[PDB]
Amino acid sequence: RVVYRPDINQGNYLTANDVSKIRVGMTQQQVAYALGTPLMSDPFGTNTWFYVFRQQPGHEGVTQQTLTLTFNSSGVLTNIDNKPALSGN
Amino acid sequence: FNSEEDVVKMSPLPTVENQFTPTTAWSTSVGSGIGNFYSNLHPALADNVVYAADRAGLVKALNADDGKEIWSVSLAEKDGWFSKEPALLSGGVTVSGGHVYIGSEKAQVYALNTSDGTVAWQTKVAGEALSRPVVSDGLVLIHTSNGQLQALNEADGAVKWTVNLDMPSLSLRGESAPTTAFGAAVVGGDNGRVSAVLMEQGQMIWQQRISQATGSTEIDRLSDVDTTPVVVNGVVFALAYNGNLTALDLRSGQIMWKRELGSVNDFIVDGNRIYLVDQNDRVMALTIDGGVTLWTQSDLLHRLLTSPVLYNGNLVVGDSEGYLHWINVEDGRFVAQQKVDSSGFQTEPVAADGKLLIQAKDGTVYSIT
Amino acid sequence: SSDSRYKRQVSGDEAYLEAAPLAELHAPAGMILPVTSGDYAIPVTNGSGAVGKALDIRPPAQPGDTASLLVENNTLWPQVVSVLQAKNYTITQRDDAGQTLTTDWVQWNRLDEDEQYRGRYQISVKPQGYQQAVTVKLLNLEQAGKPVADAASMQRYSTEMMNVISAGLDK
Amino acid sequence: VPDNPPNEIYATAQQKLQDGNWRQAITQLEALDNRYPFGPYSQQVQLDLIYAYYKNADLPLAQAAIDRFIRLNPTHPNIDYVMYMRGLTNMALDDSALQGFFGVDRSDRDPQHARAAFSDFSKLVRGYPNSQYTTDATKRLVFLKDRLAKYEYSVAEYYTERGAWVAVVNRVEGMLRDYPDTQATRDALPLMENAYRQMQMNAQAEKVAKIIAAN
Amino acid sequence: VVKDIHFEGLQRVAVGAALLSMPVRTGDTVNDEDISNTIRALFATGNFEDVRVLRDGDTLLVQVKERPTIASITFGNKSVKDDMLKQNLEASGVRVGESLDRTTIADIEKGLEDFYYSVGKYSASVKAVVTPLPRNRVDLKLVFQEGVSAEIQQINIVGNHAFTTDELISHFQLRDEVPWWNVVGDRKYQKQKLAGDLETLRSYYLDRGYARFNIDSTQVSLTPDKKGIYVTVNITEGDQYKLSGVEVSGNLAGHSAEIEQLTKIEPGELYNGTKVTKMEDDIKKLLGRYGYAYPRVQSMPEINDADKTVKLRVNVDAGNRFYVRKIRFEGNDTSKDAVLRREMRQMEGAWLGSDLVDQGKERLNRLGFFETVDTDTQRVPGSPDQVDVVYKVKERNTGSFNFGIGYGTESGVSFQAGVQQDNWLGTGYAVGINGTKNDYQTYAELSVTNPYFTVDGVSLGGRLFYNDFQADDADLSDYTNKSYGTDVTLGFPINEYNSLRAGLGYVHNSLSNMQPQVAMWRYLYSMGEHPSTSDQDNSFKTDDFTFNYGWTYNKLDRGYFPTDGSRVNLTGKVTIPGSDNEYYKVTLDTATYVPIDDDHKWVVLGRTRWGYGDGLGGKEMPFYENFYAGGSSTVRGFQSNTIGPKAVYFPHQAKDLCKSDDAVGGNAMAVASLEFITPTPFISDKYANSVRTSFFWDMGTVWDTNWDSSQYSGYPDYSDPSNIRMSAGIALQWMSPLGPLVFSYAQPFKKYDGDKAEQFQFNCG
Repeated sequence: RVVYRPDINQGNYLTANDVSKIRVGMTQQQVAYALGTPLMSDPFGTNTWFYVFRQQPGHEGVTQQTLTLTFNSSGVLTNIDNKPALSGN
Repeated sequence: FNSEEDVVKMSPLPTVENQFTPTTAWSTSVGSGIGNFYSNLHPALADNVVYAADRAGLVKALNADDGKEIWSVSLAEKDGWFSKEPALLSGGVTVSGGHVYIGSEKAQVYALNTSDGTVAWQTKVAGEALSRPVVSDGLVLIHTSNGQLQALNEADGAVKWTVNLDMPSLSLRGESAPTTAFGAAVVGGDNGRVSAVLMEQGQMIWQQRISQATGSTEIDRLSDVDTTPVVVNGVVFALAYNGNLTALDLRSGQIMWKRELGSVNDFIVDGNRIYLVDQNDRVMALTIDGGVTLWTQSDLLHRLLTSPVLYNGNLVVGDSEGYLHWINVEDGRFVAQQKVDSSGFQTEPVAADGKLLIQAKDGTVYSIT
Repeated sequence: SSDSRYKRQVSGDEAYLEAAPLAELHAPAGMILPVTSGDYAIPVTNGSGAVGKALDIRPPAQPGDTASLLVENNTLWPQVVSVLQAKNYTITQRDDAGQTLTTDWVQWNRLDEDEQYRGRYQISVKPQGYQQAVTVKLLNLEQAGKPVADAASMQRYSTEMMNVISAGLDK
Repeated sequence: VPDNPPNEIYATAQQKLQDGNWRQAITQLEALDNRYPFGPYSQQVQLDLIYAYYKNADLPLAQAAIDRFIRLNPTHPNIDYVMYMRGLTNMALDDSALQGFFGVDRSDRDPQHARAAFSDFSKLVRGYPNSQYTTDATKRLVFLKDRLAKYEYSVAEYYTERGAWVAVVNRVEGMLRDYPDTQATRDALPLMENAYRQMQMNAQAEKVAKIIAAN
Repeated sequence: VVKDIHFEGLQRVAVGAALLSMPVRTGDTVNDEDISNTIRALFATGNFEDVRVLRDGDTLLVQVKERPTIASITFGNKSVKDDMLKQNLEASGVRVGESLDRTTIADIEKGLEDFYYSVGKYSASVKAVVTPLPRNRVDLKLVFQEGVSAEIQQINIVGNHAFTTDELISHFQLRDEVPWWNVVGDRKYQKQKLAGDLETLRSYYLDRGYARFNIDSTQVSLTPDKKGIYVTVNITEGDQYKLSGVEVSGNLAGHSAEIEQLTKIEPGELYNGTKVTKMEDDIKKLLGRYGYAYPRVQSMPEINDADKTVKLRVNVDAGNRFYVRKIRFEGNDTSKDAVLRREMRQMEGAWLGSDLVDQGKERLNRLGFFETVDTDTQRVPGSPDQVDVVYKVKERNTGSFNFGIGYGTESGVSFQAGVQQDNWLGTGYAVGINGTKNDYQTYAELSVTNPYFTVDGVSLGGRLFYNDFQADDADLSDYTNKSYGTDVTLGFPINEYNSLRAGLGYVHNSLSNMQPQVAMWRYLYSMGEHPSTSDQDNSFKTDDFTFNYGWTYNKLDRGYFPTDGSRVNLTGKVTIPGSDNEYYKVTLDTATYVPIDDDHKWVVLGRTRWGYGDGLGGKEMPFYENFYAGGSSTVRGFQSNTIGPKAVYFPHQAKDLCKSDDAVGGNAMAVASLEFITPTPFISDKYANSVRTSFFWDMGTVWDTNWDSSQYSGYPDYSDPSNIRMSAGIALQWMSPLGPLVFSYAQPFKKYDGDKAEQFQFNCG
């Protein structure tokens, strides 16, 4: 029913402005400095990062914006993926 | 949790004899006094009038015939600021000019008035004046607990100048008063390094050192040493702040001989003997030329006393029980003994022109016959 | 009324002695795995010493074959021989000539008689120096008749003839 | 405790130990060490000391004496024994709660002891290939590895029950980075799969699915 | 030319080392200088004290003296502890089993004497005596004479006028004298506290706007008697000083609002130091809470004597936010991992909220399964913005076990058992099992509860029992009985602290052969069954389902020996329609706390307990549920269960009534209490945490509501409540390694008729 639950959130915090800073052609170094460290990286396959801002305040939906930018062998960046919402509830 | 006494003891009272007949002419009080605190409140004397002092407040003015008052004014501020302002007087009560320029602990040197006891002026000084003031050409001087030989204009207290010295972390209340010698004063030091200065500008000309290493290696510099030295004919006898006797000149201030034995407590110069006591009640006699043990009486050993004084062919020393002990210059057994106070004796029995006096703990005076 | 064991056996259970084998991942094509951090790795080894309660743990002895201990001297052979007779033990052949000899079964006695063996010894004693040879290469050691001469066995009963001759000198 | 020169009393300690009674020999032995810090074989007494400590549950002091002997004179023809003994100390220290007799699984408690034990045995093995204590060391190694894997898997299970679906992925990645052979990993994989499923990250789920299908 | 270089019985070191020592071996001609250098070498061994060398051509005969050995450390001292003595010896390069001469006697003497100097007893005379042992060692006889230390004489403070000395040294710790009229203990000197006391003076002096003051100098003399000391300090006042605004700046991560609001400064008032420092620390705290756990904070004052006013200048910066990567625990011996991870409020893999981990720790503490709980937020190597919090914990054995067997006087066969574990096996949940078998009584008991049937916090736990109390003492106040029943619950939280719980219970009951009292019989007449008052062959039974409920609220500081926070409880229970005993009773409890010393060693404790009952229309509450107190935590002093109305009987088959002392027990209780937590200054503080003592002042009463006396004229109208029983005394609590322990002593003073005093009680519960 409706009893109680402490709020649940998962790391890699985000704003809605700095995500206008990062750009193509930048470095792993520049990006890592800009947005902090990617808490959830691609353990295998190609190197690729996953910045996910997911949050559950408990019994009131679940908010999550995620952005998992691509990369390149040389350690440079190629593409990004702006997922602001979670389709599917 | 309060039953933990343990210490070494002392010889109680060897062989009282009666080769003299000691009596107490008169004993006025000035009230406490000194209690048990350590100080130098020896009462001085002139013009057949003594001038005692106390711990906190009053002074007096007692005639030196039976101990009758001339004026007994307090000194602490009338309207008690915190509580009647215990002035904590701890300076040697000297006098000169018109004037018992008493020392203090509140960093004050009250220049009083022999006439009636009205402050000619107060004055603040760096640190406390644990020493005894000494007049020298209208220039008093004060050794402090901050090593500052701040001289002062006599009539006003106009601070002529100061000179800084050093001091270790832990010391004793060694507070050498200077001694005049052709403007060239001289003092000891809690450091252990006698200096030599000039008044008119406050400038030192020379430095020395006496004893071995101390500080976590505490040397026998602890001493009832009359940190105030003496000088004769251009040579000094600065019985060391330690006590390791040394003889030195004025200009160079160089070692003439080193009787490096113990820790001095006083000295007296007459002819050739140097009577004194060394750190353990050990009354000795030494010659001018060098460290020369004329003899050694050690009766009262470990039973602490006060610094001695000559008196018409009879050295005398105080005690911790109100006893007097009279001794011939020839070693050195007692020539008599009295028991004149109960509280005890702490300070130096000063004497002059026949009149021998001393302050008790509190019931100060005892005009000895 | 409980003895003869609990003393040369490791304490505890023996469940660990049967853990599952470490099969290896399993690794589909077109992909890598994050095995890239081998530091808890296990190096292979043939062995093969016994395990479990069968494994001896009895603390090692010394005065493993003769981690030698000597102390230079005058001569020793003319008296170390009778240093034997300090115990009056057997001989297979006395040899004053080579200044050494070899003996027959010698039976020590611990608190474990089955473990206590009658044993044969090659007494190695000469002054080779500047050197005083107190060592013996085990000759014949059997499990009270069952001939076994592996390391701990060969190490231990060596140490007996080791010291009981120093103790044979300290007279 | 009476007093003598060291020889006879040390032999007495020998007797009262070989019997089996510990604490008496313990006393005599630490004595012979103390009253003669550099006696006949003043380290022999140390080895016997640690052996008795172990056989008498004196775990912490055993540990301490082990360290002291090691750092006192590391190179020593028998030190491998001491390595192995330290390993036993850690291991037996781990599951010490005999309550497990009731039938519970210890595999979820503090693992730190297992970690020290594993480090020790590893150092022993790679430092001495053909010593007397290699095999049993290896067996214990394997078992400890499995234990650690199981522990981390427990944690991951708890989280995936909670919901924290980035903690799950991180923990599983860590295991898969460190214990990539035990049963625990081949068992936990579906957890990572489901996690990736949750956060609408699919291609990742397909990767882990190909993995899990390759077994 | 030499033939040998003998060595007379080294016996402590190998003679080969002596061969190495002598440079006079074959290879060089030996002469007087070589004799002397061999002398030097044998003196350079550190273990010998007398060498002579003799050479006759090739031959070389020598001698040697034997400083070894030493095994003795004697005392000696009276006050200080010889552990530090051994430490000095180690520093002195001396210990058991060495080669020592008789020279260092003065060295060790001076060492320990200056040690006592550091202690404060500047009069030290010990003695070192070396008696030998047969070629084995020599002894070190160390008897001590530590003369009395020195109490101070005065603490002067030159150069102050805004105050005096006394109130300054009031706020001191190194006192000078203690007055009996207010002696609060004892006194002694110590050099150490000088620094902290001086700085306390400094702070206090600052907090009144005397910003630019300073401690010019300080000295300490010593009586030329080593029995008294002195101390003086030199200072410079400086004027008052006035605040003028605040100048926060730097990188705020957009928080000025909260920031500016934290630096709310009254316009134009005097300076302070401590308030400024605290405000800075508070900025640090908040900014950490939002995530920047490692902020760059900096506060530099800016004064101006042109008006003696200060404008605070604070510049800060944040750093980086989110750091948590992996949370670990250490200390769980048998307790599971999850069991203590459930109580957490910082999800691994999220931004660090300092308050989150902190309240997690507090919750973990109030769980009360451990000695202590210790956090840590160490950084991670190489990463600039990550950490790994770890909680350090230490278990605490709580659950008991006992067992008692015997076949006593006539027919006892006691299978007295009992166990309750309270977090069984660290598995997470608590159980409890009792059971006994007297020759006539039979009783069982069993319960269990899993306080996580879900993960959100929904607990659950059942219980059932059995009682076969044959209950025939001889024939009076025996009241034979048999009862059994069960009950299940369901607990779930509602916020961070509060909670609720409900659940059904079912119980049967049966009883006969009881005495013709009036209470029993009034209740029976309420049930209607008009039993024969005369005799006592009475018989009756019942059965009834029941519904339960009870609120809670806990905020306690610790688990077992609290020091702060309260804990209210509540329990409600009411019959369900269809049963045969219609009524309801509710209770309550508040274990409030409060500390007074910030050390939290001095705590005021109050508590209470209440109740009620009824008969839910028509009927009246059944007596086998009434309330009554006494003997223990109910109320001390008195005997167990003696307060409250006393059962009166009817007319021993031959108002014709009689009074006695049977705590029949009423249906309305009210008991308060109050204590005073105090330390135990006479035991090792380490082992002292497990014991607890306090004074108290008990009170309280119970009574009967539906009691009547309109026709029961001359009897204590128990219906009146105002009949208070009181007591007061001393008790203590030991968390003994066997388990929880409590002993008590008091003396009930206001006690009405028949109150059975006991004055001395304990409990194994």
